[PDB]
Amino acid sequence: CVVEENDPIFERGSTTTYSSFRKNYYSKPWSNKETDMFFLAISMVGTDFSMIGQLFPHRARIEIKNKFKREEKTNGWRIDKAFQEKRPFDFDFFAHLLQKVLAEEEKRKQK
Amino acid sequence: CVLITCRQHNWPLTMGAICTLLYADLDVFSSTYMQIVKLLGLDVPSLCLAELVKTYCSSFKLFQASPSVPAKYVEDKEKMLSRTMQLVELANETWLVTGRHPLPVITAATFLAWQSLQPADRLSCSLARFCKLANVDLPYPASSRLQELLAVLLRMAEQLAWLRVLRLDKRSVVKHIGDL
Amino acid sequence: RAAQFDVVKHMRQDQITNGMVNAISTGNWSLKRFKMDRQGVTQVLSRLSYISALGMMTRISSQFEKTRKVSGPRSLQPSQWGMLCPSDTPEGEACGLV
RNA sequence: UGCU
DNA sequence: TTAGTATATGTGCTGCCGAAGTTAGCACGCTTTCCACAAGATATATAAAGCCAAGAAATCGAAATACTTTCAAGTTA
DNA sequence: TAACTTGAAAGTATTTCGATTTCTTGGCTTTATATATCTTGTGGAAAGCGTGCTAACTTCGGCAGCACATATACTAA
Ligand SMILES: Nc1nc2c(ncn2[C@@H]2O[C@H](COP(=O)(O)OP(=O)(O)OP(=O)(O)O)[C@@H](O)[C@H]2O)c(=O)[nH]1
Repeated sequence: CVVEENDPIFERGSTTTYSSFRKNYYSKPWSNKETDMFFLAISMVGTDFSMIGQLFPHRARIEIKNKFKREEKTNGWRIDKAFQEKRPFDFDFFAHLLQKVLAEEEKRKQK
Repeated sequence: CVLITCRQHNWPLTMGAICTLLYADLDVFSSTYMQIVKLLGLDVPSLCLAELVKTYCSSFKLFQASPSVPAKYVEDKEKMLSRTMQLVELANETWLVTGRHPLPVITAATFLAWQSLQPADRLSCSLARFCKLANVDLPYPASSRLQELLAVLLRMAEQLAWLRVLRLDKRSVVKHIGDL
Repeated sequence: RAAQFDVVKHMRQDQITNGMVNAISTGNWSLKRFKMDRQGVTQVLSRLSYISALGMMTRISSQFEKTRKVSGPRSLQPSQWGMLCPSDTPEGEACGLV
């Protein structure tokens, strides 16, 4: 038996209710240094979103795809320069930069 | 099918309540609605504004004095409904309901009417407070619709002579909304 | 489905309404839980006159309902003193039962 | 349900 | 071999409750699976606006002090 | 018999402060066209309790059973 485990809710007016149409997505915005390192990751990998999402643990692959589409629609010259420039794939230094970004967002939250 | 049958007879019924009682989500609901209407091609009469206004005004409990709501908030039904109808007609003629959801505008109109019927005791009441008192789910864009309707009312005040001299604002034009 | 079911979506609001409407209009009451099958419970109010209506409002039907010409319940019993009108009775086949 |  | 006795022989009696049929004259009036075919769920502009929730700035509300008023009792006269 | 310098006594005013509102962000919804493929969303056809009252007359009207009696064939003297 439920021993006062839940509380009654005074919701769902029998009169009527409306729609929402927006439930879950609720993305989170980027920053300047984050956009810089994102362009770096683009120049380093390409357009394959699987690897980008794997290397970005704290940002979603859908958000990454939305950002890439927004960049393709607004700033084309930047994407062109990114594809022009190339960098060999780095793993240890990339994890170090990930830790640096974690520390930076921690400092931001502190601020 | 229920919605089309309800529309064919000029009967107001909100798709929100339909989805609530149908165990479905608005996204898939609208998708399948568009698919079926494109596949059938049946007449889809537009949702009349006055009928929905009356249906939503009948929901509010500011007509009979209940234990929770004091007598000060209780107002007349016929006069408040007429005021809400005039306000929503003004909104429809001023390009406020076109392209936007109608129910937020209806809520803003009935709130402005309830405040204008007695501006004194309700100058401090807010939209969220009114929604809590009436036991109605507060629409999100209702605030923006209210802010736009109040701007339109301020423009009407500026057009009028005595009000433009009084130099009212979005908080003091509620007492003259009736004259507008 | 995983969607939790609640009664509000099947709470029939017309069942009781139609039941009461039919029971009052048709006049036939069929209660299966009690095995009661009665007829002629409700009758059209006779608006022939105010006296007619006032007299029909205070009528009494019997459980017999013209089953046999027993003459027993149809006869006027001394037990009706001060309770029912001895002289007021419809003239015809329903003499003594109404 | 009333009427004879 | 014949009188006394047991049985079944159909017969005839009794109740047995029920069986059909009766009651007069008008005007009103759900489950398993099994099954197969086509429909989720998927990239992708794409212009467009409205919506629904974090943040940042703004101003309203008002509370704890700083001025002035006001008495009322007391001073120089 | 007044007049001015007292005191703690109000409003009364303004200045900042809690808080809620308003203003910004994305991002998804939707419009069409087709391009293409996995398992799992279904269509559809099968098939392996429980009462009450009698509504009462008439005159069946049979059979149930039963059951009583006895005529006869078997058996003891
Ligand atoms: N006006 C009127 N009402 C009736 C008539 N017959 C029946 N009623 C109504 O029905 C009730 C009694 O009628 P009944 O005799 O039970 O109906 P019935 O038994 O079917 O009569 P039959 O149709 O002759 O069998 C009365 O109390 C009335 O309520 C009728 O012939 N005329």
